[PDB]
Amino acid sequence: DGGSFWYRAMKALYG
Amino acid sequence: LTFLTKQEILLAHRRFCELLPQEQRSVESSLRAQVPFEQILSLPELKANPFKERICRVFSTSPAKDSLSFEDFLDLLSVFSDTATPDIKSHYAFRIFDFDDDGTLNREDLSRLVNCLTGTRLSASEMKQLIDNILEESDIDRDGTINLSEFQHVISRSP
Ligand SMILES: [Ca+2]
Ligand SMILES: [Ca+2]
Repeated sequence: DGGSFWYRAMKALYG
Repeated sequence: LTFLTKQEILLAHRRFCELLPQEQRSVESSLRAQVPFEQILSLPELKANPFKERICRVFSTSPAKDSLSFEDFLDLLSVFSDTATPDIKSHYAFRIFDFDDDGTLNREDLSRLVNCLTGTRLSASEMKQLIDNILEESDIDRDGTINLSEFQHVISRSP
């Protein structure tokens, strides 16, 4: 689920 | 293109100077100093980040790219701050996720990205299906790789 993956990846990086 | 508040700069200098040997803590000396990655990685604001090794390398402007100066430390903070524009944040996320630094995200970059995130590790079949799903939604030109514009576009569509 591409979009859901990128949200979690960006949150892991910037959150 | 990047912004810093006075408070961020002043607080960052205090945190950076704590990583230096006592003799290099004056303003003049601290601005010439290079802190090895080992000391940077120990910072509470970075220690829990799954991409901390890549973050250090992307922001280092040191001769052997193995340390951060105060200037590199501020560059890092300006990108990770709440003031950073979505375009700045996705531009640097692309550089961090480009594990081989060649300008495109390929299948090996995506597998390394997944392994950073999970640390329970995915089976070979689960990894294959996840990479296929990421590429289906991100690789518009169907060349098998994600370039910067494809990446910025898919990030701008975030749930
Ligand atoms: Ca690459
Ligand atoms: Ca492509």
